Amino acid sequence: DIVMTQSQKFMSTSVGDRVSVTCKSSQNVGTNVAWYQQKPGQSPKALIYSASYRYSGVPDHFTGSGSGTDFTLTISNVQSADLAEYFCQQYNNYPWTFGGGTKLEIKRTV
Amino acid sequence: EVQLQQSGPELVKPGASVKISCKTSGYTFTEYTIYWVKQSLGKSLEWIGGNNPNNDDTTYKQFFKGKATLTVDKSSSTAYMELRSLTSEDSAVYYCARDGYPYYYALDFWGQGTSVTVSS
Amino acid sequence: PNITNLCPFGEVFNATRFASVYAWNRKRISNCVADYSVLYNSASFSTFKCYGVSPTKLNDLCFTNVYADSFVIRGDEVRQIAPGQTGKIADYNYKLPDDFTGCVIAWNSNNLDSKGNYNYLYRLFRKSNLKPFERDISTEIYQAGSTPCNGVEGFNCYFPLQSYGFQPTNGVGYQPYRVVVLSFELLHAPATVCGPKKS
Repeated sequence: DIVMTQSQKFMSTSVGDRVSVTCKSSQNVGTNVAWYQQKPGQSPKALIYSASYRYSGVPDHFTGSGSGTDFTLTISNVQSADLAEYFCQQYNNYPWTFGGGTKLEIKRTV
Repeated sequence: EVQLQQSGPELVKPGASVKISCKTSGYTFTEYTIYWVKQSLGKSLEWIGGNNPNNDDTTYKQFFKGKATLTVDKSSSTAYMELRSLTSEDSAVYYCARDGYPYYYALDFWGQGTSVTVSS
Repeated sequence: PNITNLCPFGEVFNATRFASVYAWNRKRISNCVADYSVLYNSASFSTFKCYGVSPTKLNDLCFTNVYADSFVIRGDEVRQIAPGQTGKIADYNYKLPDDFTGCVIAWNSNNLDSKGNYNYLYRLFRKSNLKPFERDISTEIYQAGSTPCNGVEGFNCYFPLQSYGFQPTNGVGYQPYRVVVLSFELLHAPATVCGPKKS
């Protein structure tokens, strides 16, 4: 029916390692998604469009995925302004419903 | 040249009716629809609904009954939400967004949001 | 000579049934001799806006392969039919190029559609403006939303064709108007239709 879990709720990357988040959807309804960044306190900022495109207003160094019923997104690296929430989109039927979101945590060591 | 100025935080009472205004200025209002969503303090995002400025159409989600009402006006070039039955958990932030049909689908532009808190 | 070969040019103006505005009717007239002066002489022609040449010079000059475009519009839309102007009908139903040396006639037909008439369709939604002299005939569910449109009509899924409220108890702006536009090319190589000559 309508369910979005992307196989995870939050992920942690310490230093240097590339970050990638999937957007696994329900059964075949279509191929149209988006990814938004949510900084802690202000309005969401769009990250990726249709999982493989570019933004004029963003310094885009991103890697996407193909098509079908599964989606994936890869971001450049873990910079100093990456700690935020990750939201995926699904716009096929009028009752729009998103997932639980993904949280990126910078795993500081001892 | 797209901007959106909303209202400030509000304190509501259970079993009452309150109003929220989304103001749009600096660009034409007729073509693109306006979408309403909510955030309940960092939880999952819910699509409250959407409305069409021209056809005056209104669309909701599967479970929205209780405050299912929209309106828009072109003289003030804004939109009004009416909230009813603020029972126990509607304390959250409302976000008003606009999409683009020629380019930049899926809610390109957002707003600052209005935080409504329920209390006795 | 007698040259009495009057052509159906004088018949299309008295046709009981016309076509829709978006599927505007086109007629090609040639190889005939007819008098153009008898049109504006009658007092039954409400609107006559004729840009290509003065009305009294139609008979003086000779043309070729004359084309007539006929349709029906609303009462308060006659100003939309002009070369290089705005208008919903002028954008999605019928548009005149700026370099148009043509002639336009329009007259009321209120008594011919009294009860009223609910068989008229017109385009309202289109991706862009129409091309000059474009016979754009097609049907599709117009979409105006980010989400794709498929299946049954709904939000951001509309029918681009609508009827006319031509009630028999309406004034100016709701009375049907028959509109005809005459165009022609001047002496491409041969000459077939010219003005009448008296002896």
